[PDB]
Amino acid sequence: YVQELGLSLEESRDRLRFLQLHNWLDNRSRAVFLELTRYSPAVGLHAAV
Amino acid sequence: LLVYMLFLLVTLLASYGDASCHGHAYRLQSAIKQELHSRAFLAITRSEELWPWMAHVLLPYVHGNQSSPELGPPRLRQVRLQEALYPDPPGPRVHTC
Amino acid sequence: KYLKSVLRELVTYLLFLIVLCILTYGMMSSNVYYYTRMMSQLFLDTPVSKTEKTNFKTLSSMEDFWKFTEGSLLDGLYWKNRSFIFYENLLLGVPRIRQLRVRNGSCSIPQDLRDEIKECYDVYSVSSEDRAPFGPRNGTAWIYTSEKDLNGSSHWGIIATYSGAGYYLDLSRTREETAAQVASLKKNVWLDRGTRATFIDFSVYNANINLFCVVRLLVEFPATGGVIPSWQFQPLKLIRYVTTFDFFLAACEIIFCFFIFYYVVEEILEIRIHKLHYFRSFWNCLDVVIVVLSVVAIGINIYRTSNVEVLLQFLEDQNTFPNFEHLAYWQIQFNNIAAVTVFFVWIKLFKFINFNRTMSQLSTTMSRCAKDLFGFAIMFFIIFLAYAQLAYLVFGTQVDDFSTFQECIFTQFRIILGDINFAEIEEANRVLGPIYFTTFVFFMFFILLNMFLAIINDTYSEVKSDLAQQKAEME
Amino acid sequence: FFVWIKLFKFINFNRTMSQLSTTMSRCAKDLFGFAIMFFIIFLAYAQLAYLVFGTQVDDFSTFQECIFTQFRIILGDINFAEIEEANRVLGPIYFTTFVF
Amino acid sequence: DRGTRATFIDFSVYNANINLFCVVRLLVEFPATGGVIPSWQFQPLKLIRY
Amino acid sequence: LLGVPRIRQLRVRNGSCSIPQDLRDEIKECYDVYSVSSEDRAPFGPRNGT
Amino acid sequence: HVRFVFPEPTADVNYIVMLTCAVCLVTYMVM
Ligand SMILES: *[C@@H]1O[C@H](CO)[C@@H](O)[C@H](O)[C@H]1NC(C)=O
Ligand SMILES: *[C@@H]1O[C@H](CO)[C@@H](O)[C@H](O)[C@H]1NC(C)=O
Ligand SMILES: *[C@@H]1O[C@H](CO)[C@@H](O)[C@H](O)[C@H]1NC(C)=O
Ligand SMILES: *[C@@H]1O[C@H](CO)[C@@H](O)[C@H](O)[C@H]1NC(C)=O
Ligand SMILES: *[C@@H]1O[C@H](CO)[C@@H](O)[C@H](O)[C@H]1NC(C)=O
Repeated sequence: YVQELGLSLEESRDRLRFLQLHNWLDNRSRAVFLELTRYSPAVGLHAAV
Repeated sequence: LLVYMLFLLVTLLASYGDASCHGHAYRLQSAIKQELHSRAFLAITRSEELWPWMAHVLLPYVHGNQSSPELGPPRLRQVRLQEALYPDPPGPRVHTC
Repeated sequence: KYLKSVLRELVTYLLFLIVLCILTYGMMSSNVYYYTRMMSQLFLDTPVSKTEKTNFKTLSSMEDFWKFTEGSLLDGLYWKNRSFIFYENLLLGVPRIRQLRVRNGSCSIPQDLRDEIKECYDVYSVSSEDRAPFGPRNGTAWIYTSEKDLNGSSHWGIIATYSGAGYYLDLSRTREETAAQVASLKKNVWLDRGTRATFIDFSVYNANINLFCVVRLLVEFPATGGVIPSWQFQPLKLIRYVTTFDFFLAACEIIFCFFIFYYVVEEILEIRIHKLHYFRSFWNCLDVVIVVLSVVAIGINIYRTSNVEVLLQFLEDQNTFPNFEHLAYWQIQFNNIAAVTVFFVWIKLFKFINFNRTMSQLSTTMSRCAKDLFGFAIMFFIIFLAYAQLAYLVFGTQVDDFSTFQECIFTQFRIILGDINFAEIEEANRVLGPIYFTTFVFFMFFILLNMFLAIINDTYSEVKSDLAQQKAEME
Repeated sequence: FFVWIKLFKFINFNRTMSQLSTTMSRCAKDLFGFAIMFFIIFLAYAQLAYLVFGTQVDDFSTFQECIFTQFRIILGDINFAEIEEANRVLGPIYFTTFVF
Repeated sequence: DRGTRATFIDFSVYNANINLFCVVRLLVEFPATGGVIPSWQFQPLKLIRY
Repeated sequence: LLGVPRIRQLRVRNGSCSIPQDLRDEIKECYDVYSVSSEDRAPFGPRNGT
Repeated sequence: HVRFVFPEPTADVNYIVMLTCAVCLVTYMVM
């Protein structure tokens, strides 16, 4: 189950509080899997964080 | 001798063909790890406490003015079913949980 | 007569040895170590503020460099006129801070996602460094100054080799104005995303022992983000002839020059006379190295001490910035050359210890197994480099012990001593780390490292045996 | 200590006890002869380290400290994190050639 | 002042339970290049015998 | 605690070394490293007692 | 005359060029 969690941080706080308050991460809770990606044009390398 | 020397040249070009981008990768990954404070996260135990970490260091990193290109928005996942029935506390398993 | 000559070339070598030992005794004292240590502890170990715990050695971001500059740095430069750093060390002149930065739009972001990435700044290079006035173009901190007009030179830091130009600023003689200048620099942003290096330079005297000390601090901002700090403290000495001991040292230097001239004359006579394949033994190719290195050291010493115009120019007007970096660089080079020369001169002593049979057999054994050890070392080091390259390509991205080829070689030497323990190669790769460590230990402790001992033991036994056989039969 | 060492005068009177004593007695001259060369090379390396690392490493601050550090390197007790950063060239060379 | 080069502190204790003196000396050295180097020496002497 | 503790000091005299002529108008006083030949003996301060 | 110039534009050292000329010499020596 995916969550966007992006789009203009002043909006991301709303998503964070909605995930906190409306009973999302509890009572089964086997994974969360934070994941993003980096790109550095100076040397030309990506990164799979 | 000639066959082996051609094979060796092909192997060398296959392995060290772009070795100039091998010193940048180490510095890049180290910088990424130190920006994300990769010492508090590895000490996170379950106390409903990943949220302050997410709101303190992640979001400013993602949406900062002088931030990364980030190649798109991040994401969270979830796999699960039938919560554990409070596994036995005393004498916990080392890693075979 | 083979006795009037061996004793003749032994007393000259001995006198050379006393002269060299005397010459190298006075260039290393016990004041220098504590002199360096006190300054190092003052500037590198002090935390940036009374509430933080990070110091210059553990900087992590561009916002900690600004804390250090207006912080632990100004606390350790201006001590309550003038500024005696430990009530003894005079801060002579004015500290200077310089910045090297690259111009915007130097790289090439790709066409598709150009909508998001607005600019890029390339890694440092002389072809891609900025030379335009940025920000409030007001003084010398916002105007490019060429290397020639700044009397600078290259540095060869960690990431790259930086030039001697950039945007510089001279601080003040008292803390009250230096703090204001630093705050003014910080307000009108001076360290933007385009900066690549930052240098801080100054010097001290400490008149109690006639010994200067130049200090340089470097912070490098790589294009991939992060901060790399480095430091250098060098105890120069530029006013030598003050004490009778210094006159004695000068006489010793002159006499050393005389021995070197005599040795080069002797070498040319021995090369001209009675053979032209002189370069076939080992004790003949060691004299040439010694005379060449001594000539290089003499040339460096003459060239370095003949241009002290910077000291005189500073002593004329003492509100400038004392430029003592070239002298420090040449002192380091001279120290390296002198150390190597002394080591080889001491090695040369084996040429004379053959005074009885028990030493002759040992020399014969050592010179008879060199052919086999050289043959086996080729195989051993081919396997060594084969392991090192594999470790570099696999673990070299995320360990920091295999981050470079040199680091791989040194780590593999340290494994032999039983000094490296597997704690990082596991977390790097929980499957290939154990395999690499186990296989390396097995094939370079149980098999390949004991084949040196077999060769050496067998050679010693055979040499002793046939020498005794020849002695018994002939005599 | 010397009085305790003097027990070998009397304990070496049976077979398999006089073989070891004879082995020590018939190779003492060779051991001294080779110790001379070993210590010449040891002192040469110690003086090189004193000249190069003599003001920065705190283990080579004095000549005696250099000798004791070089004895401890054999046991496998080094830092090498300060030796390398004290001198990037001629620092690794010393360590590698000494070990070899 | 700046001219000081060393400073000593000395004393002694007895501990009559086990008859054994103890002499204590503390040294502080001020090198010519600024700084402080401390040193100590505790020696359990024994004088009254028999 | 037997008796009373004693605190002692050693100091070198001002002008025990030679400042180079170049900056002699810059630095006023110098104190050498410790040596018996360069040890102060004159009274200093409020020369009351020992 | 504009044709032949000394570029020295970038310090990015290229390993393809030196690794090809470093094998054709070892091959020659051994052969
Ligand atoms: C950098 O240059 C690009 C053009 O390549 C420009 O769009 C951008 O605004 C510049 N950034 C500055 C001046 O901060
Ligand atoms: C520029 O310099 C002037 C005087 O030299 C000073 O008054 C001013 O504050 C400086 N900074 C500016 C104009 O941003
Ligand atoms: C460089 O040349 C001399 C130093 O000997 C000095 O007169 C001049 O001012 C120096 N330049 C700068 C910018 O300090
Ligand atoms: C030390 O002696 C010099 C003269 O040699 C004198 O000028 C200076 O004032 C003296 N300093 C003190 C603290 O007495
Ligand atoms: C010196 O004079 C007497 C002893 O001679 C003493 O009581 C007094 O306090 C001293 N003066 C000072 C310390 O200024």
